[PDB]
Amino acid sequence: MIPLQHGLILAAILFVLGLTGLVIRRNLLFMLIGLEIMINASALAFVVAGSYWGQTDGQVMYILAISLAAAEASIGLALLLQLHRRRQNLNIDSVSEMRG
Amino acid sequence: MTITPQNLIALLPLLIVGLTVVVVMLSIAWRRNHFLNATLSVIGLNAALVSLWFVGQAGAMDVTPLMRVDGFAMLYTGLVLLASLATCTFAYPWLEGYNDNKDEFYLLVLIAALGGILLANANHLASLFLGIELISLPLFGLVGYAFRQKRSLEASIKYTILSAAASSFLLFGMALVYAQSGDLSFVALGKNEPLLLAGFGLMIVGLGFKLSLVPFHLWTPDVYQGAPAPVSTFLATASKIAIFGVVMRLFLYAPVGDSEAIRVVLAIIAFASIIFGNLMALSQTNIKRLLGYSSISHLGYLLVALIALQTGEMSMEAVGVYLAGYLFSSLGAFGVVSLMSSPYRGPDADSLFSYRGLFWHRPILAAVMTVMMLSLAGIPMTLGFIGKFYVLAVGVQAHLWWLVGAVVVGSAIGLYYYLRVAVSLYLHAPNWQYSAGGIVVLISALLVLVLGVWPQPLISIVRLAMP
Amino acid sequence: VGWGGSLQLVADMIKMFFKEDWIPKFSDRVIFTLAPMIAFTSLLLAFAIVPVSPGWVVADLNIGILFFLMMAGLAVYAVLFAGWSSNNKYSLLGAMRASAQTLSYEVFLGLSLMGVVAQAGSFNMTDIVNSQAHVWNVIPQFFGFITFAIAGVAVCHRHPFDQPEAEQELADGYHIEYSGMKFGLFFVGEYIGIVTISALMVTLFFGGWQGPLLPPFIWFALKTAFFMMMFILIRASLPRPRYDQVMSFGWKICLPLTLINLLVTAAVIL
Amino acid sequence: MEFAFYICGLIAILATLRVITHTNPVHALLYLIISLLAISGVFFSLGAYFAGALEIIVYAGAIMVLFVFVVMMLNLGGSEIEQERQWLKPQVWIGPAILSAIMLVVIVYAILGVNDQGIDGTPISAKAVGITLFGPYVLAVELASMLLLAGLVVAFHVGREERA
Amino acid sequence: AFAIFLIVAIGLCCLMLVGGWFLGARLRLSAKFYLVAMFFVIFDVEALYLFAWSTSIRESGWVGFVEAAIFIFVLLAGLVYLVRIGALDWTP
Amino acid sequence: NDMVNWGRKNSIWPYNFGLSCCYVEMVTSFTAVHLRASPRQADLMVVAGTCFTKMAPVIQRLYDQMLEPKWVISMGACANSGGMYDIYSVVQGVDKFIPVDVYIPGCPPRPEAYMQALMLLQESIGKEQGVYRANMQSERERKRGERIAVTNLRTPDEI
Ligand code: SF4
Repeated sequence: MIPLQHGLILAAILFVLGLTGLVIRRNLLFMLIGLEIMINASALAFVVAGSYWGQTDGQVMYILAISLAAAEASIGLALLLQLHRRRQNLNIDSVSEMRG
Repeated sequence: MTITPQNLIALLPLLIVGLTVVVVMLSIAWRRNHFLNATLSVIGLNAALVSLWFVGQAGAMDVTPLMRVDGFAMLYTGLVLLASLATCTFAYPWLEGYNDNKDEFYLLVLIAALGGILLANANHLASLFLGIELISLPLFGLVGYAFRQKRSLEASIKYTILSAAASSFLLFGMALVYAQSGDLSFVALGKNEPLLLAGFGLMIVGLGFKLSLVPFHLWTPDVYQGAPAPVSTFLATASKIAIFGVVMRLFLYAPVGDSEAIRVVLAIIAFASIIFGNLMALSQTNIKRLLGYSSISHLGYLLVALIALQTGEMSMEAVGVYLAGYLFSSLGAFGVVSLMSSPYRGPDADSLFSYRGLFWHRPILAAVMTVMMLSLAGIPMTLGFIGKFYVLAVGVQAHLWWLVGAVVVGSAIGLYYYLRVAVSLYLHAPNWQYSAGGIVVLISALLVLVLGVWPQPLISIVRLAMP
Repeated sequence: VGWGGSLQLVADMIKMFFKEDWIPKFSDRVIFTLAPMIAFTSLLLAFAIVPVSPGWVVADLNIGILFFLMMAGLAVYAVLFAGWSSNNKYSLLGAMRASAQTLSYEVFLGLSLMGVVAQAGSFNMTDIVNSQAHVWNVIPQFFGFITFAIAGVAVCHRHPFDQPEAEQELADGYHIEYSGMKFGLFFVGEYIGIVTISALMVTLFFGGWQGPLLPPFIWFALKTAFFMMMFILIRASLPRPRYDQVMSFGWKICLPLTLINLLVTAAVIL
Repeated sequence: MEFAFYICGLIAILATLRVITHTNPVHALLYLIISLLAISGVFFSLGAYFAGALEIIVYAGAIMVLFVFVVMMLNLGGSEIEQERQWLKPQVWIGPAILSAIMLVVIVYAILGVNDQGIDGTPISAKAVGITLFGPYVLAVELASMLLLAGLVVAFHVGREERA
Repeated sequence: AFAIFLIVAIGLCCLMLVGGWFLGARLRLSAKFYLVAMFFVIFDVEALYLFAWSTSIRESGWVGFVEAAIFIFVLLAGLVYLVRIGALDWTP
Repeated sequence: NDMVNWGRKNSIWPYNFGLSCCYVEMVTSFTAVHLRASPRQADLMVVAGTCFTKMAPVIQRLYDQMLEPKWVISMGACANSGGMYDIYSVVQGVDKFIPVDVYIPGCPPRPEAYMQALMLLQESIGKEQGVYRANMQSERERKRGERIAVTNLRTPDEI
C-alpha cells in the first residue's frame, strides 16, 4: 500500500541525480549516461502516473519513450565513435571552439 | 473512432509526405542519385502543398484523440512546407561540391517535414511528443551532415546532448501534470494546485529550449555557426514555426493557462528574451551568429503576443502574421548566406568583415539581403513592421506596459546591428539550380516588399484560417 | 564399461570440482567471476516457466514469455564480460565477434514467437497448454517453427562453432582464459540451455499434457526425448558454418520470412 | 507488497548512487543494469505487467548492449585515470549538488501538497493495450515507426565507415 | 512459487561460490563496425510494437493487419535501403 | 571416501603437443580412442617428438599455464631422452626441465602403447604422495616371468 507521492519523489530524485551527472563530469560518455538515467527517471514518473488512475495509460507512451531512448543513445554513441575516430582526446574541452 | 474517408482527407498532409519518404528511400537504394532524389523529394513537398487545398475542402474536425485539425493548422502546415521547399532548393547548390553520400539529405528533411506537420495538428500531449522528436532526429543528424569539418561535429554534439536533455524535461513534466488530471488531452487538462503548476513549469523548460528562450538560448549561436547554411534555413524557420503552434494551442485550450501564475512566469521569460537577445547581439562580426542572436528576440516578440492571447481575439491573427513575416525574412537572409557558398568549399568563410563590398560583386543578391535585413528590424515597407505593429497592439490591448516597452527599447537596441550589415554590403570591395536558388530568394524579396506596402491580402488569408 | 551416457558428464563434473583457482594479474576480478553465472542462471531460470504439471507447476505467474525474452537478451552480457575479462585483444575481439553474431541471430526468436502467442492470445502458460487440445500450433506455422529452431540453436549452442575458435585471424575463442570450475559452469549452462529450449519448444509449439492412452506427463517426457534425439542428430549433422555465410543468411532471409509469417497468421486468425 | 516496494526502491536508489560514484566504466554499466532490473521490479510490483518485462527485453537488453559495445571497443580502461579523479573532487561535487537539491526539495514540497488516494497493485494485461494501441493511437504507432527509421538512417550516416 | 525457486537458486549460487572458496591503446582499423548491433538495438524497439500487438489481434481486425503490413513494409524498405547502400555487408 | 580419485581416473583431458614426426601414430591412436582438447583446460600433456632447444620455452609456457595437478606422458625415445639425436640442437630428455611421471619408449611408439599409458596412468592416479609405496613395481619386474618363458618365435622368412 504505497501512494503516488513516494514513487514520484523517487522519480524526482533519479531525475535530479541524472541532471547532476549530466552537469558535473567532463566525458561525453558520462553525460550520455546521465541523459539515459534521467530519461529513465521521467519514464518512471510517467509509469507511476499512468498506474495511479488505474487504466492503461502507463504502457502506451513508455514504449515510445524507450524507443526515443534507444534512438538517441544510438546516434549519440555513433557521434562518440566518429569523435574518437577524429581526435584521440575525449574531453569536451577539445571540442570547445566558438566560445562567446 | 475508426478510419473514415473524412479522416483520410484530413490526414492528407501527413500522408503524402510519408509516401514521399518511402519512395525517396526506395529510390536511394535503387540508384543513389542526387538529381532523382532532389526531384522526388521536392515533388512530394509540392504535392503536400497541393493537397492543402483538399483538406480545406474538409472542415474543422478530429482524426484521433491525438490530433485536432482546424483551419489554424492549415496555415501552419503551409509555413513548414515552404520552409522544407526552401531548404532543399538551398541544399542542392551546397551539396554539389560534397564529396560523397550526397543523397541522405533529402530523406532527413522529409522526416523533419513529417515532424513539423504533426505539431501543427495537436490535441493530445502525446502528439506533442511525437512531433518534437520527429523533427529533432533530422536536426540531430543534419547539423552533423558533413562532419568532415571540425565544427559541424562540434555543433551536432552540442545540440544532440542539449536537445535530448530538453526532451527529458518535457516528458517528466508531461507526466507530473497527468498525475492530477485524469487525461493528458489539452482540452481535458485542467479539469491551481502546485503539482499541476509544477508539472507545467517543467514543460516550459522542455519547450523553451527549442523556442530559444532566455535561460536556454545558449545553443542558438553555436550550432548556427557550425551547421551548413542549408540546414540553418530549416533550423531557423521551420522548427520554431512548427513548435510555436503547439505551445500556443496548449495555452488556448487548457484552462490552467488562464491562471495568472503561469502568465507572470512566461511574461518575465519574454521580457528577458528580448533584452538578453538584443544586447548581446551587437558585438557579433559573424553573419550566422548574428541571425542566431536575432532569432532569440523574434521568439520573444511572439511570446509577448501569446501572453495576451487570453485578452482579446486579435492575438490569434497577430501571432500568425508575425510568423509569416518572420518566415520570409529569415529565408531570404539565410538563402543569400547559403548562395554565397555555391560550392561546398569545405568550411564556408562568412563573416560581417567578410561581407564588405558584395554589391559590386553580386548586386542583386546584396539587395535581397538588405531588404530582408531591414525587414527583420521594423523598418516600414516591409512585412516585419506589420507583424511588429500587431504585437504592439496586442500588448496595448492587454495593458502589458513593461512588455510593450521592452519591444520598443529592444527594437531601439536591435536596430544597430541590422543597419551595419545593411551598409556593410556597400563598402569598397576587399549552375541551373543555382539560378533556381536565386529565384527563390528573389521571389521572397518581391513578396516581403509588396506585403509591407500592401498588407491586406495576407490578413485575409489569416482570418480565413483562424477559427 | 560405463553403460550410461550421463556418467561421462558425471565424471567430468567431478573432475571440474576440486581444482585450484588462480588469480589473474592485471585483471578485473568481479567480472572474471560474474561472467559464468550470467550464462548459467539465465537458462536455469528459463526453466521456471514450463507447465510440467498443473499440480506441480514451478511458477503460476501470469507472464512467462517476457521472462524468456528477458533471459535471451541478458545472455549476451555473459559473452561480453567474458570478452572484457579475457584482457587479451585477440580474445577480446573474438568475444566481440561472437557477441556480434549472437545479437545478430537472436533477433528472430521474438518475432517467430509472436505467431504462437497471437493464436494463443495470452501470456499465462496455462492458456497455451490448454490451447493445444485438439490441433497443435505447428501445422500452419512451419516457417515460424523453423525460424525459432534456427534462433534457439544459434544462442551459444555451438552450432555456429565460433566459440572456442575463430575463423578470422588476429582473434581467439573466448573459452580459453577460464580453466577452473567456471569451464564446467559453462558446460552445465549450455546443457540446461539446450534442455530448456527443447522443453519450451515442446510445451509452446506442440501439445503438452495430451495423454491419448497413457498418462500425459510421461507422454511429454517421451516427446521431449524424441526432440532431444532429433536436436542432437541435426546438431551433429550441421557442419560448422563460417562467419561470412552466417552473416549472409541472417538478417536478409528470415526477417521477411517472419514478417510474412505475421501477415499470414493475422490474415487467417480472423 | 509494502516491503517489496521499499526494498526494490532502495535497491534502485543504491544502484543509482553506485553508478554515479565509481570511476571504472564496467562497474557503472553493471550497476546501471542492476538499477534497470530494480525499475522492472517496481513495474511488476505496481501491476504494469507489460512494462517491467518490456523494459528488460529492450531497454536493458538492446540499448545497454550498444553501450557495452562502445565502452568495450574504446578500451578506455588502463588509460586516462588520474586526471579525471583529480578534477572530480568532492569540492566540485558539492557545487551543483545543492543546486539540484533545490530542485529536489521544490518538487518534494510540490508533491506532498496533494491527497494520497492510494491505489492497489491493479494488474493490467496486454489484452487492453492491444486495444488502446489500436484505438486512437494507431497513427502514433505509424509515426513512431517513421521515428525509428529516422534513427536508423542518422545512425548509419553519422557512424560512416571509411578506409581507416 | 517463483519466490521459493528464486531463493533456492540464490542459495545454490551462494553454496557453490562459498564451497569453491573453501575448496581451493589505439585499434586503428581493428574492431569497430558494431553498427549491426546498433541496427539490432533500434530494430528490437521496432519489433516491440509487434510484441505488444501479438497479445490482442482478434479484436484488431482488418485495419490492424493493414497498418501492420504498412509498418513491416517500412521496415523492409529500410532494410533493403541499408543493404543496397552497402551498410549491411561483410563486417569484421 | 576416495571419490575424487575415481573422478580423476574416470575422466582425463589430453593436450596433444606432438611435433613434426612421431605424431602420425599418435593421431592414429587419437582417432580411434576419441577438437575437445584446448589450451589452459587440460591436465594431461602428451609430449611427443624431438624436444628441440629452440622451442623448449614453448613447452615451458604451456607447462606453466595448466593448473596445479599436472600430469605428463613422454612418448618416443626422442622425448624420453635425447634419443638418437645426441646433438647440440636437441635437449637430452624432457625430464630435464619439467617433471615427468610416465615414460613410453619407442621410435615412434604404437597406439596400443598410448592405450597402456592411459591404463598405467589411471592406475597411478588410483593410489594416493603420488608414489604411495606402490609404483616401485615395474613392467620390467611385473611381466618378467612372462617374457623369460618365451622360447619359440615364428621364423622371419614367412608372412
Ligand atoms: S621418437 Fe622416433 S618418430 Fe618420434 S620424433 Fe623421435 S625419431 Fe621421430
